[PDB]
Amino acid sequence: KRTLLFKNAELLVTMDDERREIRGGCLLVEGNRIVAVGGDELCAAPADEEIDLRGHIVIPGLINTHHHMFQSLTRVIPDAQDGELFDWLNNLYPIWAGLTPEMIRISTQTAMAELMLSGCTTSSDHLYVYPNGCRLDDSIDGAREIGMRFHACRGSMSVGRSKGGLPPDELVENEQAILEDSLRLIHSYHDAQRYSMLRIALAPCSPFSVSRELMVKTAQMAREQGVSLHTHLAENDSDVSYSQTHFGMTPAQYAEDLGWVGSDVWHAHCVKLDRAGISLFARTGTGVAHCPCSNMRLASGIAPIRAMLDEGVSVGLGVDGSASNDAGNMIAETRQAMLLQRVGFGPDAMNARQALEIATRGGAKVLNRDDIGYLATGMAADFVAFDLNTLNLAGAKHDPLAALVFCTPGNVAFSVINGQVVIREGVLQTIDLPSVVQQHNRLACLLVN
Amino acid sequence: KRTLLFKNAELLVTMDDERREIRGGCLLVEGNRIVAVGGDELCAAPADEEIDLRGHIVIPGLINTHHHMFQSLTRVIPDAQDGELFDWLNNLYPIWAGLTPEMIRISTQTAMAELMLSGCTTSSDHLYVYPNGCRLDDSIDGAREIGMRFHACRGSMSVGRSKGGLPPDELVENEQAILEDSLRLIHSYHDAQRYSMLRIALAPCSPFSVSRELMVKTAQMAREQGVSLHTHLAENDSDVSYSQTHFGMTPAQYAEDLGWVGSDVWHAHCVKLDRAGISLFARTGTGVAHCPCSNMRLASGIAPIRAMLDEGVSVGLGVDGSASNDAGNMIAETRQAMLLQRVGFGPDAMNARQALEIATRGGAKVLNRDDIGYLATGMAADFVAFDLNTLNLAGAKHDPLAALVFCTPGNVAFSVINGQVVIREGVLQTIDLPSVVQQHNRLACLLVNRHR
Ligand SMILES: O=c1[nH]cc(F)c(=O)[nH]1
Ligand SMILES: O=c1[nH]cc(F)c(=O)[nH]1
Ligand SMILES: [Zn+2]
Ligand SMILES: [Zn+2]
Repeated sequence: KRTLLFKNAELLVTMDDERREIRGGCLLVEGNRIVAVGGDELCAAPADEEIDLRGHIVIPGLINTHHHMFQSLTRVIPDAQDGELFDWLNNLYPIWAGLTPEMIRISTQTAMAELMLSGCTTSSDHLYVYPNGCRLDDSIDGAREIGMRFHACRGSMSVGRSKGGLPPDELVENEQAILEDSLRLIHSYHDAQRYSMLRIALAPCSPFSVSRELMVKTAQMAREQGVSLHTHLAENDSDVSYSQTHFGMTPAQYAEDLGWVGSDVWHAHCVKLDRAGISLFARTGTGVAHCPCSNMRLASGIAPIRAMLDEGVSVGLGVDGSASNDAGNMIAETRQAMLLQRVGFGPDAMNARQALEIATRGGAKVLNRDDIGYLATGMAADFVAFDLNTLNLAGAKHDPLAALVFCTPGNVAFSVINGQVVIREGVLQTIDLPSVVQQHNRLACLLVN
Repeated sequence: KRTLLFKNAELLVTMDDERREIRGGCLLVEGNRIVAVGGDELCAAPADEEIDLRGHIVIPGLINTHHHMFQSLTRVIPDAQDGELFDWLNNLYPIWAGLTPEMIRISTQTAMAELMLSGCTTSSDHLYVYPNGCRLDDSIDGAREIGMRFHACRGSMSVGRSKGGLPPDELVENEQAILEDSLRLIHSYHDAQRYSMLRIALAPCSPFSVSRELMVKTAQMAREQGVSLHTHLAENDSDVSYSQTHFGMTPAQYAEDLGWVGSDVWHAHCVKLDRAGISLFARTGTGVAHCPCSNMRLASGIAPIRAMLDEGVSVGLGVDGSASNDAGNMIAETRQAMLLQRVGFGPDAMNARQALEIATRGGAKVLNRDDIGYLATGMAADFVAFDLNTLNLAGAKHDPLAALVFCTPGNVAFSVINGQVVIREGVLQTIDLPSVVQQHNRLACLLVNRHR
C-alpha cells in the first residue's frame, strides 16, 4: 500500500474529538485512509512520498452539501440577475431545456474544480432536470475523472406547465419513470462501504414540484435501499404560504407527515424554518444544508442557524447552484456563514471554528457519513493545505485557522482526496483544467445562444 | 511623456455619463491621463507600448474610502475575534501602542498591495494612533513606494483612559498638538491639482473621541485649507444612544451641529442613520463610506444604503481596518455590498452595476474628486483588467461586468494607476511583494510580543 507523509504543517487543524490544532503537525496516510496524526516522532516516518508543509495550514477537507452543478453553465444570465424568483425560474428554465449529456459531464467538472481549489473534498449535487437524454450517469462520469468524493442526488420534478407548475413539460418526468431510474442508479452506483467515493441520494426538487405520493414513495425506496433523502425546504416566504394554503401545514410539519425526517434526510436552506420545526429537526436528527450566499443573492433571508445549532440540529454548508450564488467557493462560503450569522444575530452568533466545523463535521453529519469530516486514525485521507505566507493572509498568522474565515485566501496549495494528491502547488492534477474551462465556456455559449 | 494603448478588451466598462460598456474597447493614455476611449479605430493610434486585453474585462479602478491600514499587522488576534466591541477595543489598543514608524511604512504597503491586486487604484486611510514617534509621513512614504493614489487622513483621538475614554493615554494626543500637526501635513503634502496622487483630510476618530472644540476647529481648518473631513458616524446602536443621551441629538443632527456636513465631509458606516439623517445628508451633499464586511464582522448591522441612494446621498465603499473585516479585498467588498443589501431589503435593492458604481463613481464623489472614478477623455488613467477565461468566471461570460460581483474572481491581471502599469500579468511591479510580506509578518510578530 502506498504511503504518504505530510510533514511540519505550521498548524494542523484536526477537527477531531479534542479539536486538536497541532503546531508542526504531521499526517501519515496509507492508501485512502489516515494512519496517524501528530507531531514529534511521527514526522520522522518513512513514506513513499513526503510533502513538506512548512508555512501551511492543513484542515480537514471542506464538505459541500448542496449544489446544482449544471447551472455553472448559466451564471449571471442578464434576465436572471435581478428581479423576482418567478422571473429567475421563467428565464432560466428555457435555457436549461437545451442541456446535453456532454454539458452535464463538463459542468460537473467545472463546478467541482472550483470547489476543490477553494478547499472542498466532498460534494453533493442536486441535478433535477434531464432533457435531451441527460442522465445522472453523465455527472457521475465527470466526477470520476476529477476525483472528488461525490454524493450524487437523483433530483426530480413531475409538476410542469400542463399540471399547473412553472417548469415546461419538457423539464418534468412521469413519476413511475423517476422511481425506476432512481432504483437503477442506486443499484448501479451506490457504494455503501467505508471510504466510498460515490453515494446516491433521492431528491425531488421540492415537495411541491412532485406529487405527495411521489415524496412518500421516494422516502420508502430510500429507506429500503439504505440511502439518503434531500430536497429544498422553507427557502422563502412563498414556500411557507404555499405549504399553509395547499396542505394546512408548515414546511417542517409537511416533511414530517411525508416521513421526510431522520438522520438520513437533509433539507436545503430552511431559511424560514420556525421554532417548532427547529425542535422537530433537532429531536429527529434531520439535517440542514445552509446556503448563505444563495440566501442573500436571491433575497431569501437569514436562516436561524445559531438557533438550530443551539438545539442540536445537524447543519452543513452548501454553495447551491451557480445561477444563485453565483460563485462556487467553499472557503468563501464558510466566511459568509460567519458574517451573515453575526449581522443577523449578534457578535456571539458564529465564530471561525464554529463556521469551519459546519463546513467539515457538519457536512459529514448531514450526508450521514462518519468516515469524513475530521483528521484522525482510520478516517478518510481527505484534507487541504493553504499557504500562510501569502499577501491575503499577511498579518493573520496570530491565528492561522481563523485567518481562513476572517480573511479571503486564494486557492489551496495542496489537496488530498481518498489519499490521491489531486492538487499540487495550486495545480489541479486529475484533469486538464484550462481545456475543461475552454470547453465549458464554448458549451455555455452554445447553450444560451 | 509615455503613451500606452490598451486594445481589444472583451468588455470595456467606462462608467461614463452614458455608462458605455464597449465590446472590443480600447484606451489610449498619455502620462497620467486618458487621451481617448473607443473601439478598434484606436488601434491605429501610435503608442510606446501596446497591451493586448482580449479575453479581459477592463473597469475603472475601484476606490476605497475607509481603512485603518495599520491594523493589517493585527488580523484575527485571538482575543479580538469574538465578543463585544468593548472587548475588541480593549484587547487591540494595548497591541497598537507598540507600533513603530517602520510598521506604519510597511503595513501601508501590505494593505495597499491587497487592495491593488483586488482592483483598487485609489484609497483613503484613517490612521488615528501615533505612538512611539509614528507620523502620517510614514504612511505617505509607504504609499509612495507602491504607487497607489492616496487620501491620507490625519486621524486623531484626545479622550483617553485618564479622561474617561477607552483608549489608553499613550494613544491619545493633546488637541493643540493635533491641530498643529494637521496644518503641517496639509502644507507639506496636500496636492490640490488635477491627477493628484496625494491629498490630506482631517479625521477625528469619532465625534466622541475628541472635544467638541476640536471637532469645530478641525472643520474650521479644513475649510480654510480646502481639504475634506472624515470620521466614524452612527456605526452601531451604542453610537445612537450616546448622542441621544449626552447631546439630545441623533448622530446626524450632532454632525450638523458641529458643522460636519457638506460635500467636503464623508462619514464612515452610518449603519444606524435614520430617515431624517439620510434626508439631511442628501441635501447637504454629505458622503457615506459603506463598509459591509466590517458591519457584519462586528455585528453592527445592515446600513440603509438603498434608502440613501434613493434620496440622493453620495455613497462610496470601504473595506475598513483589517482588524474588523478582516480582508482587504476591494472587489469582494463590492460583492458583499450587493449581497447584503439584497438580504436586507429585497431583490431590487442592489444589482451588479449599482454596486460597481458605488465602488467607482461613488468613491470619487465622497472623496470630492472629479478626475477619477470613470474612464473618459481627460480622466485619470486609473483602471484594472480581470481575465475572463479563468475557472472562477467559467460560465459567467454572459455578462462580464456582473461576473465580477456575482462570482469570486481572483487577482487582477493588469492595473494602471496614474498611467503607470503597476500590476502586469498578475504581478505587482512597484514593490518586491514577497519581501514586503515577509517583513510585514516579522514586524507583526515583534509587535504582539512586546511587553505590556
Ligand atoms: O435557489 C433556488 N431555488 C429553487 C431552485 F429550484 C433552484 O435551483 N435554486
Ligand atoms: O469598527 C471600528 N470601531 C471603532 C474603531 F476605532 C475602529 O477602528 N473600528
Ligand atoms: Zn438549490
Ligand atoms: Zn473604521
